Amino acid sequence: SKEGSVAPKERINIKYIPATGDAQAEVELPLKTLVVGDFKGHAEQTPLEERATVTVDKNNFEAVMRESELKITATVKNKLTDDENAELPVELNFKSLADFAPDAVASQVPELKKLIELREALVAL
Amino acid sequence: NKSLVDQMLVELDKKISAQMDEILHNSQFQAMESAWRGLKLFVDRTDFRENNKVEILHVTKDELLEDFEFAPETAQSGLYKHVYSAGYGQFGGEPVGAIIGNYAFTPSTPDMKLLQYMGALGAMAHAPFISSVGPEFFGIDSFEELPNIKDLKSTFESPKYTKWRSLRESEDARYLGLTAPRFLLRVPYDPIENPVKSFNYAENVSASHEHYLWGNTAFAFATRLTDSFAKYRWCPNIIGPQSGGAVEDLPVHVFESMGALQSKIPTEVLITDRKEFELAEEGFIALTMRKGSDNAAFFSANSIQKPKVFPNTKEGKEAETNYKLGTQLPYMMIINRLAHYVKVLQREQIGAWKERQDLERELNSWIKQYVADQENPPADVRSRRPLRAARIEVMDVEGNPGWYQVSLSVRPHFKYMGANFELSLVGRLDQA
Amino acid sequence: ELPNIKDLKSTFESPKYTKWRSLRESEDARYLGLTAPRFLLRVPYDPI
Repeated sequence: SKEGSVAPKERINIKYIPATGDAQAEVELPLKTLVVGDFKGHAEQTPLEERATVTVDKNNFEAVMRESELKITATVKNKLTDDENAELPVELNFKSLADFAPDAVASQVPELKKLIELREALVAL
Repeated sequence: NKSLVDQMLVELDKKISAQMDEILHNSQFQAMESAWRGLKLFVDRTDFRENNKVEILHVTKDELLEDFEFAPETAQSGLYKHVYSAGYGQFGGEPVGAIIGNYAFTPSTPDMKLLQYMGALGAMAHAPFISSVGPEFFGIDSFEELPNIKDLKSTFESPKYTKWRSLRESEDARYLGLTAPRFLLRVPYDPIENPVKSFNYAENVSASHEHYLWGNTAFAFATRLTDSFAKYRWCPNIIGPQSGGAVEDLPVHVFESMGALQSKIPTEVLITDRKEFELAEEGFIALTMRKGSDNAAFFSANSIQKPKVFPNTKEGKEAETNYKLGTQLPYMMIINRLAHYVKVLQREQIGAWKERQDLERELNSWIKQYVADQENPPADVRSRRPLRAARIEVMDVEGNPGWYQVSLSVRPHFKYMGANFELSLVGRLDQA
Repeated sequence: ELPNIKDLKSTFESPKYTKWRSLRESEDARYLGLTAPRFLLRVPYDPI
């Protein structure tokens, strides 16, 4: 209760009352923006009215990506050989922005990962 | 011997990088990356301690249309529920300040229809919808041919743009804003400028500049809105190099030219003042690049809406003045926040003993809060108190006791947005 | 090779220094200070 409590009436009654006069207190409104876009590699089966919004800030941005679960199934030209009919299909997964670095790309693509392993073996000479 | 081993490593990495380019230059991959990278670029330039918030809602353009076409009316759309119903129209809730759509629009009828719906939604919620324009909108392959366009005004006379022309005449167009060229999000990978671990990767951008990780300018514009609010709790300071429409700290990329060196422009092109003005006339928000720097600026934020012409009389010119203020986002943002404050604060007053003149008295005392009617208030004061004058009239809804009809009209401080100068040499001039 | 540099001011007009030029215009640049040539710490080893 926001009314303020008082004791039962006596001959002498003392009450603290804040002198705000008739001033109407007010609430500051935040500036909220809504970013709408294709943040995944596929459309969702859930209806627009059902899928929920996600609050994002500096202290949880990466957490949000992790929870959103990103995945890319795609095919690129296979240039590790000399055949125009050679194609390479990859299945990339992302938890944070660091996962878009070439370092991560290689680690999630065996056809390159093994070549990196080779590189290290050659360096070890 | 080792020298040959090193050569093996060179050729190995050469081959690996050739493949690595294909993934990193994959359109699906870049769509994903640019979305999230651009999002952070926005997020980490805001200040959440200043009562700024942002929510993510995963939606494709296609399924936006699916929903808007599926529903019988916009008031029953899923997006309406997320924006209006669960916010502005909810006691104890909060209203969405603005909507940033990570999309590129063409002149296609589907794109036009989508904009129509977003205009309606924004109008109802009192929040602008900002997004971007695709290169093909101007009949060109990429934004790098904008210098070859001799006249945009004449270009838009084509039958091709019929629906777009009608869109610009709608009263809902005030809540639409579209931006022009994109901008770089990432400097190409480089042993010196942007190195990676282990693998000696040197990213090779080809003749196609679409190999660069371009980002959606709408987000840049969004940070402009945030900064203004963070400082003043109002959003009009978003249209100038010094006023707050300046985009600082863009990515750079020096590379070999014709034996010389040059940097890839952060925006696809270096927009000239005349070209920028042309785009402004056609209702586009062009982020222009400051030549030779890493800074860009929004010189104005006109909405989609086309200004109406009135008869050249005292009254007619006043009508033009009034209508043009409506067509520009720096002023509409003032109205939008006022709408939001009225909705909230008035609900608190429902059930109070108010007679007609009680509302006039109180509403007057309230609006004065944001008025700076001094002879010459400093720009800082003008920023936090955007209004110069305001007028309120309250009438009764006849045959319905307790209901009132309120009219609120305001005169904002004006932004400096252009001037003509006449220079003249003169003898016997009065001495200053 | 510092004696062979004919004009540093003009040197820094290159696109190469774009970011550095912007850095120097920031209000935070007051708290940065960088020094130029190095100096000897040790005289080469010598029987005398």
